[PDB]
Amino acid sequence: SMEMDEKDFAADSWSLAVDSSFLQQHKKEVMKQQDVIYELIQTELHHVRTLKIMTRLFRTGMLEELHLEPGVVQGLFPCVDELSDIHTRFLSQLLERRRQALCPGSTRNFVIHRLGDLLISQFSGPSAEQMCKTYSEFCSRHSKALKLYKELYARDKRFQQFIRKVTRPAVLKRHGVQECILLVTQRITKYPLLISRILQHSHGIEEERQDLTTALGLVKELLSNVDEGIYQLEKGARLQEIYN
Amino acid sequence: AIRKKLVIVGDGACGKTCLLIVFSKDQFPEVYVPTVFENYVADIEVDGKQVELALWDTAGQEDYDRLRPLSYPDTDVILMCFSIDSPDSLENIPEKWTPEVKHFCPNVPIILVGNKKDLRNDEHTRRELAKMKQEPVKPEEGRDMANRIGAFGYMECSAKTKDGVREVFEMATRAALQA
Ligand SMILES: *CC(=O)NCc1ccccc1C
Repeated sequence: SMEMDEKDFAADSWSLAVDSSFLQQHKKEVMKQQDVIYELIQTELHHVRTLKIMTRLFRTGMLEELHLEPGVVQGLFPCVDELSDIHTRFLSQLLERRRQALCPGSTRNFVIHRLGDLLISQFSGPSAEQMCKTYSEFCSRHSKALKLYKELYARDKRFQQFIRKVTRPAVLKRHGVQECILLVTQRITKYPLLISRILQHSHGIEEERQDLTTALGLVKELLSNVDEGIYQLEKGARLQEIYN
Repeated sequence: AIRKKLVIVGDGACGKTCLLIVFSKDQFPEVYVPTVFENYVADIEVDGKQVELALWDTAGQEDYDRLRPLSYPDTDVILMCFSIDSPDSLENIPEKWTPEVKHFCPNVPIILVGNKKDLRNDEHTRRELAKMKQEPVKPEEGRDMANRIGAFGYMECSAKTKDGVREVFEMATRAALQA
């Protein structure tokens, strides 16, 4: 993550991030809406940062320090470049929506009134198709990635030393290889929960209530499609096990 | 400092997200209760043993039968949750959750947890339940369910008041350490 965005999302809520005198000017229903919108962005910042730990800290560090057989790193980190491109684009759109909404002379006071359109764009057409195919691939290679990590940590002394070294910092306590992989699998199932609670406080403007309702339906169509496309890959599976 | 993994399972509004948030946050959420729980690695010292307890939620996965079991690999203790204000969520403990957890987590201790125990003395809760011929889950109905499903134990807590929350997590650490 970058310092600017981390400070912007360091507070425990939107009501705590904006200046106290700016919060006082808004209705409770708006404060409650902005709180869930702020949580959606704050957790999307964290999601993108989890994918940067996988690509830049784990994946790249392994390639440059270790001498692993080609294809082992890809098996440890399936689709991480594609996931990083999908989510980094989404995060850029959300942070710009917040930036546009800032009061002049302020870097922290804002109200996002339109979100539904952005969620409909992200979860419809080509972008949604790419996301459906990427998460079906990732979750089908999830178990294999974990079996592969465990195999390497228990057999290679050098790989063990690399892990202990890069995971030692306190800021990496929740972010080891296995944790990063479950964090990524669990992200997609967080979107309907956040969007539903944003929708619960977005009835003031009918176009918005309708856009958030369409977005909720699109995220569930996608989740149902990823769940249907999943088929766990086994590390060293035999053809006979696959066709029976 | 040994590493153990804990996963909480249960129906939609059984209070599992609220429970993980209130335990992990040393700071009660007076201003805003987050909608989602990411993950957390807790520092627990139970009976003189220091353990790093990874906490995970299954909220949002309840309708996706192929995505959900990706949360189970290497779990050392399962917290099976139900809401004391929802006898319907208890009925699903033996028919749906217990068989799934025994299948993907053979020999992993399960602690049956009754959340929102404070709602047993809430006027609005009792008035609403009585409309559909129901009443708050009784302590013995929880104990009997834990007994029937072969649970390691039965515990009750209240995420709202924090009562019994720390005891659940220290007990789950003891369960995770057993071999
Ligand atoms: C989710 C739950 O069990 N209780 C909700 C609650 C209400 C007020 C303050 C804190 C919490 C966790």
